[PDB]
Amino acid sequence: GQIIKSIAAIRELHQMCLTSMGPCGRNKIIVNHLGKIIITNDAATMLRELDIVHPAVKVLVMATEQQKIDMGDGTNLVMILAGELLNVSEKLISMGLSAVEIIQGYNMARKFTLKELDEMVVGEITDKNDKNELLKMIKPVISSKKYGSEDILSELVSEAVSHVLPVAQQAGEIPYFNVDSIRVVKIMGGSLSNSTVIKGMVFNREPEGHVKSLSEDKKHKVAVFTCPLDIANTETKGTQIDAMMKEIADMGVECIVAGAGVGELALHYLNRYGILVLKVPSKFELRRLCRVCGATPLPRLGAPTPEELGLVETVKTMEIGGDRVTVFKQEQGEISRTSTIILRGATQNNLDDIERAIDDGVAAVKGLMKPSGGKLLPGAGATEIELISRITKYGERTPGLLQLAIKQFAVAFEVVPRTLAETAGLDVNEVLPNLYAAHNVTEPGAVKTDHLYKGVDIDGESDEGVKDIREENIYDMLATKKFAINVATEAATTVLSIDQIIMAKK
Amino acid sequence: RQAQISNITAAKAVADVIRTCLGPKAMLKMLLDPMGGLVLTNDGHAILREIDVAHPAAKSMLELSRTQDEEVGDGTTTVIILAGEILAQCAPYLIEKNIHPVIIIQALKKALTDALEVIKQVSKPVDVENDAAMKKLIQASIGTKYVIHWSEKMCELALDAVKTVRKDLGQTVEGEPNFEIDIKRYVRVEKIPGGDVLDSRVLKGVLLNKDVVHPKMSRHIENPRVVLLDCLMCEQILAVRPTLVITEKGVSDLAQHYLLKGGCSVLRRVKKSDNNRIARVTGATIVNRVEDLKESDVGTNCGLFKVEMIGDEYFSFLDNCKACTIMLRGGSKDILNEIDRNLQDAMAVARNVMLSPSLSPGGGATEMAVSVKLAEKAKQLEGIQQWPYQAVADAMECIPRTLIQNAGGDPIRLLSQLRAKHAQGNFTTGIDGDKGKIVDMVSYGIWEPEVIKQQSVKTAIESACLLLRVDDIVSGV
Amino acid sequence: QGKGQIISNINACVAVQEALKPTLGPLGSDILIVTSNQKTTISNDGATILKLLDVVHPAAKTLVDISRAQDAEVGDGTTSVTILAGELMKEAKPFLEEGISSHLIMKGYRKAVSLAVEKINELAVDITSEKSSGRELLERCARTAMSSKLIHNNADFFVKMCVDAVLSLDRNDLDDKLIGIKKIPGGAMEESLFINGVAFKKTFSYAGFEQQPKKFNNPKILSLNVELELKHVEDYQAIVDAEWQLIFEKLRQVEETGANIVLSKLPIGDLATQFFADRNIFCAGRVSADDMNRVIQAVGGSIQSTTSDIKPEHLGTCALFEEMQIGSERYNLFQGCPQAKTCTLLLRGGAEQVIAEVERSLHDAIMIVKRALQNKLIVAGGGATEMEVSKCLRDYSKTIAGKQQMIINAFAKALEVIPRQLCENAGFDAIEILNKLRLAHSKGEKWYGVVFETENIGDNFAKFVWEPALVKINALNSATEATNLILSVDETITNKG
Amino acid sequence: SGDDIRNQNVLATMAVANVVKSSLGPVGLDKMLVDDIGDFTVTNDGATILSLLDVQHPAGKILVELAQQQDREIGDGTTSVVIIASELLKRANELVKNKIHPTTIITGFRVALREAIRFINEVLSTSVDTLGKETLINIAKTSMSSKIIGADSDFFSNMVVDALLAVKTQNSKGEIKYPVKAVNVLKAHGKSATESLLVPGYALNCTVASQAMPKRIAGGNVKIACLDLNLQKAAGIVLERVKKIIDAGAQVVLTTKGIDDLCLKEFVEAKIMGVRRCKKEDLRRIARATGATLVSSMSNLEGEETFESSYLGLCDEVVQAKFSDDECILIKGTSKHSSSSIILRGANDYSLDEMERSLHDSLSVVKRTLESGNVVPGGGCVEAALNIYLDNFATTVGSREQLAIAEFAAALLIIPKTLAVNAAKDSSELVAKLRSYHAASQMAKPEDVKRRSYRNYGLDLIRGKIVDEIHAGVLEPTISKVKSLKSALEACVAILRIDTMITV
Repeated sequence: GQIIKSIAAIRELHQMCLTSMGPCGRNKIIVNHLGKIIITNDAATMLRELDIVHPAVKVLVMATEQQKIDMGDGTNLVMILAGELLNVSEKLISMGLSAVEIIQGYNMARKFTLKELDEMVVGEITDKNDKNELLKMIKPVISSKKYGSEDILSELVSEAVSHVLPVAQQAGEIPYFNVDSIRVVKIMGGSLSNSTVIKGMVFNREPEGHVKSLSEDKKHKVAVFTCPLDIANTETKGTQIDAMMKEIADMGVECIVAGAGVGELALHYLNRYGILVLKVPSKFELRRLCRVCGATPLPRLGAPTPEELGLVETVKTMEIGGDRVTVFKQEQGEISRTSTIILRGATQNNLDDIERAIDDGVAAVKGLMKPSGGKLLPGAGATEIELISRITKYGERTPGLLQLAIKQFAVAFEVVPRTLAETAGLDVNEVLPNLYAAHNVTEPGAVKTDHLYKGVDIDGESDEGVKDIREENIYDMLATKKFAINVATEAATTVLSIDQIIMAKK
Repeated sequence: RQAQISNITAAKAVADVIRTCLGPKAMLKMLLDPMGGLVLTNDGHAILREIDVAHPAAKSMLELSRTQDEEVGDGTTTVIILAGEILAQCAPYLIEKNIHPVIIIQALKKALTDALEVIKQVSKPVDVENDAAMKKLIQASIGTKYVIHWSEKMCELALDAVKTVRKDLGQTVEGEPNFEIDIKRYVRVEKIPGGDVLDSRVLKGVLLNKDVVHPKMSRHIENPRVVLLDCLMCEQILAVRPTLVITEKGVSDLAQHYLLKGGCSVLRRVKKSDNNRIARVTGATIVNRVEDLKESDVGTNCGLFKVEMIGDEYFSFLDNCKACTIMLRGGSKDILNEIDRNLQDAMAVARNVMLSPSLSPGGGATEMAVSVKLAEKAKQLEGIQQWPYQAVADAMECIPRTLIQNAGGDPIRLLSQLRAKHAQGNFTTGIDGDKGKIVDMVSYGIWEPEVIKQQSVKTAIESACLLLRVDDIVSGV
Repeated sequence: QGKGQIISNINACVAVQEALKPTLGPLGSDILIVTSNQKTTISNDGATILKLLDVVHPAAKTLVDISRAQDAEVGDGTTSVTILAGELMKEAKPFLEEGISSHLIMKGYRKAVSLAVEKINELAVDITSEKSSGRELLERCARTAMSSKLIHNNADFFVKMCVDAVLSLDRNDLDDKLIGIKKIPGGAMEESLFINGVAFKKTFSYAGFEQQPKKFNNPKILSLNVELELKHVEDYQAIVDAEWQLIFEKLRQVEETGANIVLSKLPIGDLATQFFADRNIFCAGRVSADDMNRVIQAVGGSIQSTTSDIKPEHLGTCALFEEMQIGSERYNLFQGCPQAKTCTLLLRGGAEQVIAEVERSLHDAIMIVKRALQNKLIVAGGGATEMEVSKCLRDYSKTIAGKQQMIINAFAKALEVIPRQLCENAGFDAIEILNKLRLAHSKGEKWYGVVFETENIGDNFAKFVWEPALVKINALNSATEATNLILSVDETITNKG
Repeated sequence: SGDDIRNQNVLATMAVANVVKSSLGPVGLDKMLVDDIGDFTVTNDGATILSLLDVQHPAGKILVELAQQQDREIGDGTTSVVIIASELLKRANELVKNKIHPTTIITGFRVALREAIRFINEVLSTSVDTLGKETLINIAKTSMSSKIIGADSDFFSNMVVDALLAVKTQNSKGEIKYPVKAVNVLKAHGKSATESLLVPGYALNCTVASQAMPKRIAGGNVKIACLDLNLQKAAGIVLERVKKIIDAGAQVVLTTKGIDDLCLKEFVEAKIMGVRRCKKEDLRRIARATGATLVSSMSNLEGEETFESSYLGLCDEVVQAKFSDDECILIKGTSKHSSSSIILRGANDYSLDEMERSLHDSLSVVKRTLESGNVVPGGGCVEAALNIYLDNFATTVGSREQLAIAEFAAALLIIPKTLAVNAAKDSSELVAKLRSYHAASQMAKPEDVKRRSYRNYGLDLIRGKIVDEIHAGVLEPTISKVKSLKSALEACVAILRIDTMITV
């Protein structure tokens, strides 16, 4: 049985993710073959580092790539749903239900699940781009990464997000928020309260010039050059240095950036006269300077055409955690298209891992864009437990052997409320049966009131049963759920269809 | 938990052996002895007889089959299959869900109570005082025996047997014993060599194969006075007004003529143990020597005395008006023994219906009906017991599954059709053996004594607790 | 895999604890570390010990990384991080085997560190002039740091230098680079020479004596890098003079600068002293850029590799520059430089390791005074603070019900590993001291702790054994995080090749 | 020798504990015992589990041998010895690695016993607080919840106790113990289960031989003559025996072998109460209740009669009261009888046979609980209250034994710990809460400052809570728990004294 051997393989990565997902989750130590210690809860980082052996794993891993590239969340939702969807299929296999009949069932359930998810909508983010509306989503996204640190990270992100979401109104066809709109840097030392946000670009390299600040005027004009700065060389061969700034400043420039090297006298004179000098090793970061300072790089040398100058409010050199950085930023004007997250933290693993979490929080806001992304679902398995009950109803409505598959299909959605419990340390022999009753009630009405809000208690508030998601404002993104169901349903269908693994001609 | 797992793996194997031993189309099992013997029997008792087991849990599966067979003459493989899957379906609940055995045991007890409710609901009443229907019932219920051509009397012989043994008491003072029957002891069947199966008859009393000493003798005395003696003496006998003289030892001509002169019959070779059986049905006093005969030698409670010869042996009828003796007739003692193999089996069939006047929907309709009724109860039951409660429902589907598998049909699709037939339709929908089709038990009767299903479930859950309650296997002498 | 991955991870961190456990205390033991350069270092400095452990187990790499952060963020307490962090994990062994989950354990450790930091805040006493004079604030503390040592008889010698060594710094700017130590072989302990500023041992590797007056009341220090020494048939000479004249004029370009002291990073020989003797310019090459940058921070000069581009802006002047025969060798000293915030001590003694014992005995005493000026809030030493947190967290476990009660109790038990190792490493009866200390603390005295003079417990405030509050706070917070990092690992995935 | 044999000793005794660990508790799990013959047996009986346990390691022969003495000497306490001792040894090895000399460990454990015996003796309770409050009703309910009458046990258990409350006897020189075979109870079909009646006195299993004879004679003070030899024709002589009943003055006559038609009518004319055919065992208890002495044959140097003032007993009042198909002879009181009676009503005798099953157990268990005078709050109260008190004892010595006082005290939590593990309930939650409920009982309660500061709260294994085991009714003998601890340290010391093993 190839399908039996495949089940054995997925049991390995199922064990990996089963204990991973959740704010109470457990970290994994990952040793890079190049000599790096990686400790994270991100299963995408895990699978990137995990060598793949059994070809059936290649299906599940590439599935998580579809989720992670196309959606900034859902990594464990794919691995967790997929793991159990194939685990419960072992019962269907052993009951004698053929592979094609199991496949037909999961596809029939794909339609049932998607239609119900549309009915599970509780609220909707009205796209006010307000810090309060952002926090409603940013908090639960930061959750599952660092439990209890949401206060520090929420104030960091929601304020940083307001830097890259400018004042926009009547805008549903104008896209905003590129993933590169928020940069995160690492400064060894300090703690969470030592982190901050800069409204613009921060160079991790120490100040290279001798000038600390520009003038006090608003919208200090700035130049970027592409050609190497030296004594004017003729258009051909040749087998003035400082005169560049005499040309640049004509329009109002206090800051001169050189995308290339610097000539003899200018290295002294550009800084001597109080002008900031910059050369950037990252050429995409030069494209960032086009977005932060608004600077249009001059393709020629020593000829700052007026159209090749930008307007940047303030550029200064700043001290972060004792290690010096150079800041090219905007200030209440020519609003910066990039904001920088200043992470001060002493442990290089927690420091880097905090960045890994904030990177995902940035990605979540990309999904908070206009593509039908405001829809909210009830979190803490209220979506999952309610889906269980509604799926079993479709079983009663469905004649044939498809009834057997639908029944085992609902069982699979218990892995998410189970994982929330096993990681949190509440007895799965008590929390799970209390979840069933909390969501399974006889409502005097067609609208379940306060019974779609029943949650899973991951807090230390000792209580028999579970809590209400509105207490902490725990909502899940509908688009994350809907896309995840599509990925996992098709991914499990793929594994369930593998009848033989044949080596190609070699 | 590892020790409890090993107990589970034991019963799964016991069941896999017995699994396909159920049905008129049952597959045969090959018993290989180390001496080279090979037996293809379909008797699940014989299968369990030779199965050499390792885990003592399997030894309790054997003791379970002994318990069922001793009480209810049927239920052998029904209990082994049912009990094993009851344990097996609980396996992921033990290992994966981390459910403590005490929780699982408590859940099975609640399922037992609820299951007995369903068994009552699906029952069909039958009137045990309708002897004509009891003949049609027992004759069909003993189906597939060697005496089909003689089933008329091979059935009626058992009906007239249980007719009298019925332990009849009913009142609110002591209670209703419900016609408790002991076929082993209370019934003393006297198999008569000679005759044919259909010539077999039923008597009332005790019948002895001890022959008569003189061919001319008082043949019938309606109110005799029986002298039970082992050993002047012939005259001493008559002092107490006797009519029948029974001697333990051999008897000479003098005892024939002297007692005949006074109108007394002579019977020889009757041991004091048969003289005690005479006392059970008449009441004569057992005496050794004739000089010790006293006035207590009486022949009370003697309805009929008969001396007829059958099978080269004269018989002494101790007839009187929880005991009976059947005058079974057979061309040989092996034919008489063949009667037992088929007749006493009918006695169990009648014992079951006399135990409770109720029938069970066969063809597996009982089990699939339980699997549906438990499902409706499960979703209405709160607590962790929602998980183990469903285990019994999945276990009750194995019995109808084996009826399909041994019928050669699709074991998956036919079960799902049965589920829908019991869900929206009647509880009487079962499995046909020959056609392999889903049929209603109204058309294809196969109505089974309910007490078989009641004791099968009771003993299955009982043994399931015995297998789950064991936490380790420890060596000790 | 599974819960047993934690068992293995704890066992690894225990191994680290067992190696580091003998190092706690000024009376403690040393570890002999053989590095891959065949550079053998025997040290009780946990910062050096942790640097050179070369731990490979993935879990121990985390533990060591946490402790190396203690050094950069605080600078002291790196040993207490490793001992405290390890015992908090060792005491978790019975909890894991009983089925207590990683969240249940970690949530409790976070509960305890919150309860503890607040009790540390209550224990904090603000010592500026509070019941202490300015001189004895530093003096009595440094005298305590040096008590009962090999330098005990010279305590007045070393404390007189030690207290004013830090006091001679900028009280607004404390930095270890401003107190340097030279390992000067030869001379007795009391022969150690304190330099008001910076001195170096003249690595000038050639002759040239009886020339170049070497002492200056107002020198002009110039720093070079390059070597200005030199090293038809008659025409063969021209190539030698061609180069000689070049560097000889460059030697004049030094004279054109006007330097009295010329420094070099490269060897300077007698051929270079040809001109410097003719113009009488002291020159010392092969000089560390640390002492040269201290010249930059002493007299305010600049280092120019070449001789031509040098202007007066490169020169600086000290109050006294003197080469001395003190130390059975010539040493050059700068004292009273206008910009100098630094001082150095030339340690003389019977041997390099005898100096090392004085060196690290002093290095600690330097840090004792360093943080006397840095930190305003102090906490009790001798483990009294660890007993203070022990009593308070024990009381919280009495008033808290639930799984937290047992977990908090383990936290309190582990707090006594600090006084325990302080007892064992000093040779005391650990059973007796732990019991007498616990009961006496429970009688209300918050200052009782380990007395090293006489095996006993007593008031570490009266003994002026003071530890910084932030040393205790940041270390305790760091240890809690370390236990959260190790106890939270469920699986190790290694990409091999 | 050394730490090697010490480590081997602990592993052996922990393996023994792995056998009895799961058996502790009324809801525990059983062990399967397998011999080489091929037989198997499954039991939770601790004595049987240990008796058939094959121990190869020599250390376990000491631990088992103690428990063998425990059962033969006391009759119970076989499970606690192994579990308590194995925890003491598990924690002792930690003291060994902590540089605690084995002698110091033993010395302190003995000091803890001297302190613990005093604590247990102070915190125990006597055979009191059982009347008018549900201490024996909940104890009886415990035995009766497993019976078919369980639903109605509130009504039946009231009679189990109320009857036993009146049968206090002196036994052997005033033991103050209840008779096991007593309270003659009648299984009857009369009415519904909850209407069963409690009788204020004893009912000899019989009625008045003839319905014509008077049924209540000498209401104030009555003499009873029990005869065996019949009054039947063998007739004026066996009738005259009634004239001897008259002259000898027996007011209630218990004639075992029957009464002639003339004797029955002579009793009527004599206004004497006649009785026929009584149960012999009840007549012997009548000989001890009223004193009526069964005369098997009339000799006494040619005496033939009830033997005036000799073989007659003494009773207060004898009544036959009709209770709707119950007409039997009632015995009020007397100098010493200690007897009673209960009427059972229900569906039928086959259903009242459950009362035979119920009272056989319930009367036996309730009597066993009142067999011991001093009783213990069960449910880890005696283990957990020691945990709290012994913690404070740590301040009395506070030298080297302080470490052993703690480990001894902490080992006493293995019992409330194991009780929870075997019960499926959360072991860490239940044990911690047990400690906190007993913790505060040592603070203000002994200062007589209490709003609700009262101990004797213990582990409820059924409802899953911690409840006042006095109002819940779980009690254990003080002779058992005190002997249990005394036994436990006997083996703990014995194993800790093994520092060398030589194999020859």
